[PDB]
Amino acid sequence: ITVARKYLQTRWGLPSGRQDGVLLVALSNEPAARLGSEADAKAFLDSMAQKYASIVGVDLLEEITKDHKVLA
Amino acid sequence: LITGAGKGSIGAEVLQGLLQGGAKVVVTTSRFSKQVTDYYQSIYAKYGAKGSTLIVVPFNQGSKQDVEALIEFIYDTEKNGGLGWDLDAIIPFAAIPEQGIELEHIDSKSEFAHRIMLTNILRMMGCVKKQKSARGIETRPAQVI
Amino acid sequence: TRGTNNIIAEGIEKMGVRTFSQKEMAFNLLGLLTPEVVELCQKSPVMADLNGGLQFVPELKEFTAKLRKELVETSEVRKAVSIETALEHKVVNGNSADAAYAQVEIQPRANIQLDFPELKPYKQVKQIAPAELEGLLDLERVIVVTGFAEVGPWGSARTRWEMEAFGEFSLEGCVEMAWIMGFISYHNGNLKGRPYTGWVDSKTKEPVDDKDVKAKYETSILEHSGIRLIEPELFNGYNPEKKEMIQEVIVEEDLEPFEASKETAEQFKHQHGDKVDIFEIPETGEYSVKLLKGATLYIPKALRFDRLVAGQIPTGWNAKTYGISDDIISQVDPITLFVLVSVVEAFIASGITDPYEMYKYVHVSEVGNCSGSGMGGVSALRGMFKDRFKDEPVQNDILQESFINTMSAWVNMLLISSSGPIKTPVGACATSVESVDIGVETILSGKARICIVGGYDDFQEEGSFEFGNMKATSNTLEEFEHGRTPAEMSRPATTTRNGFMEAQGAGIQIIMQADLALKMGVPIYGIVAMAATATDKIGRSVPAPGKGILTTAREHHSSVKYASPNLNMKYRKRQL
Amino acid sequence: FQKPWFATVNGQARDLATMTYEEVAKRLVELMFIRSTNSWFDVTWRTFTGDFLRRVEERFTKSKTLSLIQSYSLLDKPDEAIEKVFNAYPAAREQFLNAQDIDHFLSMCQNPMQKPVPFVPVLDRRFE
Amino acid sequence: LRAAQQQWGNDFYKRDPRIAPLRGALATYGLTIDDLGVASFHGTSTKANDKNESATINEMMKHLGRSEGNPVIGVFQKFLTGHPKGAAGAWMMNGALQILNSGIIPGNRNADNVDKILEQFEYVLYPSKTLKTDGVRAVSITSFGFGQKGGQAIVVHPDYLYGAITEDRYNEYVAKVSAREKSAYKFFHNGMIYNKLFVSKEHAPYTDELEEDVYLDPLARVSKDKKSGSLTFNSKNIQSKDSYINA
Amino acid sequence: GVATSFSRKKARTFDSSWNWAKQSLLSLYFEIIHGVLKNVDREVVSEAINIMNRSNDALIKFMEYHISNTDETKGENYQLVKTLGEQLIENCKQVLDVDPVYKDVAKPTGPKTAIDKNGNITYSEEPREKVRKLSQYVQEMALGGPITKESQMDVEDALDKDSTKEVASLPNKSTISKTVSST
Repeated sequence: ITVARKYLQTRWGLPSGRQDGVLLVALSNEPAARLGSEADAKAFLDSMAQKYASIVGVDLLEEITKDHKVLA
Repeated sequence: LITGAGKGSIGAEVLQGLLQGGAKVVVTTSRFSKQVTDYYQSIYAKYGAKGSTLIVVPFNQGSKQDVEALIEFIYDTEKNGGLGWDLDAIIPFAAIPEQGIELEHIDSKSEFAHRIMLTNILRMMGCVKKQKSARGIETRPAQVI
Repeated sequence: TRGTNNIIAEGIEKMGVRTFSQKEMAFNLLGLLTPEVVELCQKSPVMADLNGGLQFVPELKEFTAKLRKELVETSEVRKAVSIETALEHKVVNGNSADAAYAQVEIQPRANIQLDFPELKPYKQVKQIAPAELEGLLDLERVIVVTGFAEVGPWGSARTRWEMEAFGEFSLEGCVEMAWIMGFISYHNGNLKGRPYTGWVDSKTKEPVDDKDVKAKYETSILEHSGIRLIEPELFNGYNPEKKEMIQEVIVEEDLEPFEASKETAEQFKHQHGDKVDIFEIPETGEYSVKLLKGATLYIPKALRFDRLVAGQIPTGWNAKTYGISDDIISQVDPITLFVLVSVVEAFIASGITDPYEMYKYVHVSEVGNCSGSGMGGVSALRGMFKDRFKDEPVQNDILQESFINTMSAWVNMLLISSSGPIKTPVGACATSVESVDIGVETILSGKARICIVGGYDDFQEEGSFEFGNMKATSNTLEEFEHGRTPAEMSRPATTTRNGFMEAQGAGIQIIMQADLALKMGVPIYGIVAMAATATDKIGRSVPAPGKGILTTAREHHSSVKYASPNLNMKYRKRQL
Repeated sequence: FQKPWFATVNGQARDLATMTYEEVAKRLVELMFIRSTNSWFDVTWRTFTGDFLRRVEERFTKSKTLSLIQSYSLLDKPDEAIEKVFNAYPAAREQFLNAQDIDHFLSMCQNPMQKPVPFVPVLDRRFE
Repeated sequence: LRAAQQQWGNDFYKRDPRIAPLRGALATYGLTIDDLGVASFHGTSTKANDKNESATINEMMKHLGRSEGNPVIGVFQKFLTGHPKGAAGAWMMNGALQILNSGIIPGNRNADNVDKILEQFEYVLYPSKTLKTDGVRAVSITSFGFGQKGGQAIVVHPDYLYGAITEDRYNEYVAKVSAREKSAYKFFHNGMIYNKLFVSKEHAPYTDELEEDVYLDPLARVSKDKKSGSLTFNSKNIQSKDSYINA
Repeated sequence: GVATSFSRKKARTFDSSWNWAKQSLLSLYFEIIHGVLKNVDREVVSEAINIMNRSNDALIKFMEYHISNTDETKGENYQLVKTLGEQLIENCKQVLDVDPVYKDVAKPTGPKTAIDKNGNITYSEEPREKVRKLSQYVQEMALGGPITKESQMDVEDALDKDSTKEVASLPNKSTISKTVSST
């Protein structure tokens, strides 16, 4: 739920209470199976934030170091 | 022992005869199915005389290994999982239809067909000879039609 | 030899040569096995000409070939000349004068029938039973079967009886099977422009004629009903070849931490204590869960099982198509759906179209339900014992549906509305007969005048496995080893019988007072003239069959010199 | 009214799914074949009842054979024609109209290229 | 009168030890032991069951005096449908009714070879093919279950019932049944085509405020409503003088 | 094509003539009653042969019960079953303690081709004009035809006229002096 908000905010620009709406819309549309790809889970969060978009009425490298620090 | 006695054949007419006379017969089938199992139960429940018994086994007269395996299962004591029999007749009518094959067409099929229709028939007679002989059976020839 | 190129047989024979039927050659060959020619063989090899003189006909190849050519030519000229004189007619004499001269073929459609029983002229009726019988019987105490239905591997009572008694379906067979199995769906409206009224392939939505249903579907219909390989789609994925189980292991070195909710992390710490660390991630509010060395883990693994075949309801059966609401479908255990559908189909078989018509003839308190189950609700049982154990989402009243008497409850709550008796039998593999006993008795005591009788059980993963453990069911791996197709693995009284084949479904019948049946004017399919249950003796093997039921033949022969007037109807009738 | 309720059999009110194949064929002839002029008042109405009798054959036959109404001209003696059909398929006198044939019948009533049928076959939305 | 009918017609053998249950069951309709034509075996296809069941059926025939040479013809429908534990007896009870009313005895089509053991049971006949007979008089459904749960049922042909009733009454009956069949053929093809076969009842025949009044009047019965046309209990038929008069 | 097919476990053995015989007979029986087999059909003779081929002290008590319990009165078909039945019961009594025999009674046939008036080639198998018994077939064989040049008895059958009568004949060993070889 941590990663799913940092995606909703990075790629779809959603603050604290606006990503609360996108999670609540995804709760009514919950998959009847676990999503396979992380890209399938990203694509799911996409369409869920646009069903929130027209229900609220709103429209729409450090990562290299991150891989190394993990190692250390 | 009778090979080639599938439905609608000279085989199956000879088989009905044998059963009607009270013979104990092993029939080979190549296409061993429910459909075929059901055929023979029908045939037996019609012509199966007192003292008769029909045994259907799947078989491929083209396999050396099947020829050997079959007539071994025939001679082997019931205890050892066999039939415990000793053949009095062999009717090796098993075959494959070769048509439209002339001299220069003789190939994989015909060479295989020749095996079923000659070489393995020899092998089969040879097999029951060894069995009888290995048992001192000198006064019970099997007739080969 | 002619048998299943004989066209020239008559011709070759026209030369004093004989051709033979197979029965003839077989007779000839068999004649070489006669003692006489057998001993001949033993003296020195015998050679038998069983070739009816063909030897003598010269240039046989070419002669043969000629006959064939002359035939084939005579055929092809004769057919070519006729096809041309026939076109010359359509030219000279118009194709509209010949068009009103062809006849119209009529093609059959399926008229499925309820197949009620036949009532003979009373003259013939009174010839069956003794004339003394008239009015001898209190018809208020003759238990009679008024309707029946089933849901099972072979469809309904109609299609199953057809397969059992005949071995192939009629037109009404396929059309009904295709319908229950979902292959065809009814349509009435416009089909791409023109109007249509009839069957439609439900996948393609194209029209289908009754006379075609067989060619189009039966091949597949047959493949997907009866005793066949277990289709995991029909059982939430139960796959006898890869059977899911978990094993316990102790973690030998600290697992790597994973993120989790606060509520969830606490449920872990509650469980593991010294053997797990959970810590709040101050930024998100959520916790990290780290399983230390010493902790207990469940690691999934798979098991290959022996029972690969069951008698399953035809693939595509759907309580939705019998007309059952989605809400019920959800709420209920599969077995209740079987039961519901048959109670409906059984009332139909009895010509009771609205259950409340009973309440025209009877009081609310005199319609009962004595249907029973061996296990019943095996599916809700799992959700309760296993699906809960995994914290999987499962209903809050799966307990309801697990009970055996709740099937009868939904029947009464959705359909019947009776305040009659409700005695529910558990009789393992005989709950159904015991049910009839219980039914019969309840009517003979005045407690009910109509009641529902029958049995039902479902096939599920844990059921089949435990039977396999009792060594009760047939071993499919072994059946295959013996050359046995699935349709062949249930063979009672056979030399090779090897264990029983498991199945699923339900079957109920409606029973009634003979007197009431006559008055209502429903069909009468038979008389339940006796029904008994009996225990065996002292033992220690529960799954064992016995001879308790032999007691239904118990009569005392210590004195049988002279005839008992009691047996004599003529006598009894006078006394009455 | 000039359009009777079709599924009324000898004064007896009833519905279309509670008539037998005979009752319908006889009701058809009754309302479309004008007795006094020994004539089908409209050729489409003769065509109609033919299509219906043909259907009767289709339903009740067991195997495939050929129609007893090869040409609808045979309907010009309606009574005789009807008896021919139902003699062959006697069962059709005793059974109510198959549920699926009701849809059919009502569909023919909606066929353009046919003089509007002289009755009301159904109480429903298009009753006006 | 009903009790006299009972004493001499229905239950004459109850208190008799020389008349077995099975005997008298058939005997009340003028049927002999030999009349039980078909035995619907449980036929579990297990070695344990099939032998036992044959033996036990054999003995109940032997004890009661089944004519030497008249075996019961056994069906084994588990061969086609399998074994659904609980639903077993019912399926066999159906096939039994269908056998009675058709005269057809289906064949154990999976009987490649009858177990030689079973030859001793000279009162049982194991057919591998269907026999279309000129009549079946009575079938015997027997079934066995875990926990020594044994059970038998005897189903007698319907036409023996009509013997015990007046001709005028029988004729009146045939009338009603005929009308039902027509109206049921109606219903069935409706619900098949339109998936209307099951139609959940959304109300009881009694209003909630009438529920108790119905449970307590034994003569309360349903009548077609005017408005709805469906079957309800009326205030005027509950505890009525008219329903004591007409009863 | 040379792959293996035989395994011992796939063998199926058929034993129970004792049971198929009661069935064989209880079938001929309903079939005559229902008139599928009429007293002309050769099938009743064939099937007689197969029933006799399985005489038990037990098969007898079977036919005995079922035959003696038929109501001759019930119909013309019922008398037939009963008469044939009794005849069959008699024969079985004799063939008890007697070797089973292969005897083909089928009606002998020959080839017949016919081409339509519209070029439709059709093949039938017709009964041979001058051949009716397998007996007559052997005689036909021994005479040969004119085409075999250089070298290198009338026993009227009740055959397709009265099956029950022929059935009564079955148990009786034919004595012949005029050996067919001498024809």
